[PDB]
Amino acid sequence: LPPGPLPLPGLGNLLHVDFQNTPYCFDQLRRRFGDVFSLQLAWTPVVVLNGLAAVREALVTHGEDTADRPPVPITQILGFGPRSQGVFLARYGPAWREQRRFSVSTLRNLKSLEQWVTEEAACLCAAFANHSGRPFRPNGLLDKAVSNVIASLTCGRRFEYDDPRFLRLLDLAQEGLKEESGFLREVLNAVPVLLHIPALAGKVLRFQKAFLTQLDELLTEHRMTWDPAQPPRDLTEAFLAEMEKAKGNPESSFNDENLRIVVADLFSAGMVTTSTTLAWGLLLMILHPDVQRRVQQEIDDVIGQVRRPEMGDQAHMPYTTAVIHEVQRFGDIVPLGVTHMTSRDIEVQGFRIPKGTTLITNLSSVLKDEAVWEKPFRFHPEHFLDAQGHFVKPEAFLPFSAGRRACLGEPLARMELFLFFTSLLQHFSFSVPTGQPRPSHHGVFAFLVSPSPYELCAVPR
Ligand code: HEM
Ligand SMILES: CSc1ccc2c(c1)N(CC[C@H]1CCCCN1C)c1ccccc1S2
Ligand code: NA
Repeated sequence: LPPGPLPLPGLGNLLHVDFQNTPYCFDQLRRRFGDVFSLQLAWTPVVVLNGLAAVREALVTHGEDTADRPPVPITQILGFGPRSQGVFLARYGPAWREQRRFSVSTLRNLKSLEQWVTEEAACLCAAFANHSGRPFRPNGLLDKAVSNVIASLTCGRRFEYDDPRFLRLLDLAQEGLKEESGFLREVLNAVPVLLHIPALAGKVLRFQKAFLTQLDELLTEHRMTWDPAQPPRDLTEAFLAEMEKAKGNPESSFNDENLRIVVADLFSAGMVTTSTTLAWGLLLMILHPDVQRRVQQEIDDVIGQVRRPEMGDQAHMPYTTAVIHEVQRFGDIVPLGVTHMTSRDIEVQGFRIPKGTTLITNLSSVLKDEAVWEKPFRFHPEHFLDAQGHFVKPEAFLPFSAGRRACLGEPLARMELFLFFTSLLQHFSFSVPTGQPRPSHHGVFAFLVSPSPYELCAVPR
């Protein structure tokens, strides 16, 4: 029932959409066909969901029937199997629930973690300071800091900012991540041209393949040293202990094939999502020093200029919390979220969506819904503050989406964000370089929006 552009025969309408700037075209279609609209990519049926109401209805109200994930043809090059699907793209079932339940459970046992982020935050602060006067791109440093946190939890160790193996991981990660979006990936899935045609099959997802084999290196290295008599200190070990405990049946999702994919899912996700947000954070603090100052004093009032920040401070810091949430909302890191699929027929905003329809939850249309925020497209921290200035998180705040598939990294993310953000502003003040012009608000698109290239200088307080 949703209204869609007519699909030209053969390729469908995958021409009509620009996959190197997707969020734009989905907005340009939302203005003719309205809030809910549907497009055909070749055989595949799709129904883009825009605005809070339409999203919440599918993911929460009809959540039990939209938790599944649509199949990806091009995954074959990675070598995915029903046996090993990881978490991120695994189909709604026991294999997914096992790894999902294992993931969040294992992170919790691994206060202790709280201290570890601040430790890493130091090494970051230092790296920052070591360029006191000169302008520099903080994107790369943040990437390293955040990556060491998720590395600890999963690989048991942290890496030096100079380590070649480490920097190669980071690079492949960001490049692999771009691969997720584009023209070639979408059209490959649709038609069997990918198969038995090495020329394209090789080029697409290439970096991710290079990324995984650099992970397998780290894993086999890590596996070789795993001593069973020692309780797990990292997820890899914890997983290995499960592979031992569950050697009984080959049906279990705990296997060598899954280990690399699961660890990849968590390791990669922690690496870029938080780090990009922190890049947006610093940016919005140099283009809005007025907001930067207010936070900076609040820090001094509660935390102080001398002791490292602790999660227990967030409670007593309404502005810093509202800014961060605003940074995420405005940042709009993951515009179209992650593709969903209907397990059965459902109804959204009147229209009726048939089973097997790929769903695209446009979180941007929610994070910036006109009927919710007072100043949607402007950086307005007061979107999370009431009359007496107490923090309040609105429903429409869904940077982590919602439903059974909602981000299982939110707790970690929340922890990482607040601790890194405050630790930075506490010991530093960030301004645009004197000579340099105003850096753009707008963000480049590579599946996830990132702050357009910019520089800043960091000076102690
Ligand atoms: C600012 C930080 C982050 C943002 C904005 C974010 C956002 C998202 C979004 C939009 C989804 C899709 C939800 C859906 O399918 O409806 C998702 C899923 C997921 N995220 Fe994140 N995430 C962040 C951090 C993390 C971290 C730190 C981890 C792991 C350490 C992580 C791991 C995952 C996993 C495994 C899934 C898939 C879960 C499933 O499919 O059941 N994320 N996240
Ligand atoms: C919120 S959607 C999101 C957010 C951050 C990342 C990614 C997706 N992925 C996908 C995970 C991928 C990892 C390999 C095994 C199969 N799985 C699905 C990614 C892909 C490639 C490089 C970096 C990353 S980090
Ligand atoms: Na993929």
